[PDB]
Amino acid sequence: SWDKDVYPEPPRRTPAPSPQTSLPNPITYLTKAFDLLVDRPVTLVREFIERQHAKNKYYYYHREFRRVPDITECHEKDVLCMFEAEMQWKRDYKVDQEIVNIIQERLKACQQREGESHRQNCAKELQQFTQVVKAYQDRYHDLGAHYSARKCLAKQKQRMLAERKATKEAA
Amino acid sequence: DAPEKNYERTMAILQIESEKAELRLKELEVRRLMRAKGDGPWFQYPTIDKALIDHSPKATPDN
Repeated sequence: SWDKDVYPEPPRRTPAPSPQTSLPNPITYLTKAFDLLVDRPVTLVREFIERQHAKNKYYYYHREFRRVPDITECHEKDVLCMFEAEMQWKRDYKVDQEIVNIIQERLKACQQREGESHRQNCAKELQQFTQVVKAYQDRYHDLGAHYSARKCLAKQKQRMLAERKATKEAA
Repeated sequence: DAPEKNYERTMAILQIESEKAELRLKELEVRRLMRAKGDGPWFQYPTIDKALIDHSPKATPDN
């Protein structure tokens, strides 16, 4: 399974079967045949394999990188500090890429799930998508194939000079 | 290799190569200054050895 907060789903409301006709639908008989002939042997094989897993339990770990100093507090041409800052920046860029991927998965799952009323019922996922794509674009777009933390810092300083000039001229 | 090993090996490589680069830049600047001024151990082109001079009293006095 997964975490139901990073991948949220609304509660499922299925309607009760209310048959109006006297004809038996084939879907219930095929569902019973799928439960007997397919689902129970698959379940028994998986219970066997799960017992064999439980006989020898062992663990793996999610690697925790501590925060090293970033590129702003590295002296110029100091490769030992700015190497670590560059590696930290590359890891954070890869993680931001996967954050955008998570929010896109939420948007697409909402569009399939809400169906024909998807446009009204997926405004929150669309708004989160717009915010995270604006943040990703301000942070990483137009850096080029030879991106670094220096290119990203120069882009941020250009954007902050533009924002400071726009704040100054509007006051 | 572990990522720790490659990471710290990369740091050792970067330190060695940055030190070599700084020494090459200092070597260029040292060569420029010693060729310009002539006061270092390099670019010492020969002059006449003063130990070849005879300092004896000569045949005439005014010398």
